[PDB]
Amino acid sequence: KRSGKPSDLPDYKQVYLPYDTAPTKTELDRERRKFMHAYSGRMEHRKMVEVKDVPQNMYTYGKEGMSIPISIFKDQADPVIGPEWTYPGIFENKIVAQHWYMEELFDREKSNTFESPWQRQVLDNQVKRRLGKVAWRMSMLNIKTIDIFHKERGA
RNA sequence: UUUCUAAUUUUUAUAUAUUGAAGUAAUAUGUAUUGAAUUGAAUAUUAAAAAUACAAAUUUAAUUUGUAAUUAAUAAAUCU
Repeated sequence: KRSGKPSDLPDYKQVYLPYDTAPTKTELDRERRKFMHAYSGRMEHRKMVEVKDVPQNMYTYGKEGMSIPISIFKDQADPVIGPEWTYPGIFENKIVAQHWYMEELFDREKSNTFESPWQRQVLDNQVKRRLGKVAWRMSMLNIKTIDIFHKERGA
């Protein structure tokens, strides 16, 4: 949809650097050279793919002291980013937040070997959805008969 | 088929229902993203992201409303 999209896109205004030792040019494109790829899909169906619009320097990118242009209010500029351990659960989310195939999660539960104590919570919220996709799948059939893939598909 | 008689095979065989479950509630990533004149779970394709359960629909040019909310309903017990 067109509405609900930003028209003016402010640019990353670096507030203060996160380091005293300049990351010399030589290594910049030596580590960014590693980021132009990012995995996708988490199982045997692991798919290392490409990322368009790669930023140029990631020592400075987001780790600290850069601004993000979600400028909303009148007196609130592009907020600065505090260091990592200043945000709650970040290196804990790194374990939890990701595309989780249930194939990859139920072997972790039936072996009770969770990398994280919240993957027990990203599991329920994932099954509690798929049950809802059924309790809605059926509270509709109490109206009519809805038949999957019975209408034409494609062009 | 010698004749009188006796006899164990008979134009008599079992057939699918109880229940138009229709009240019980404002919302909140979210009108996701893309493709789209437009699309908000219900154009088209795309489908394993989430969290504080309800994306294979009806509906509308779009939405909101509004229908709907995974349940008691044991023919089996042969009938001779």
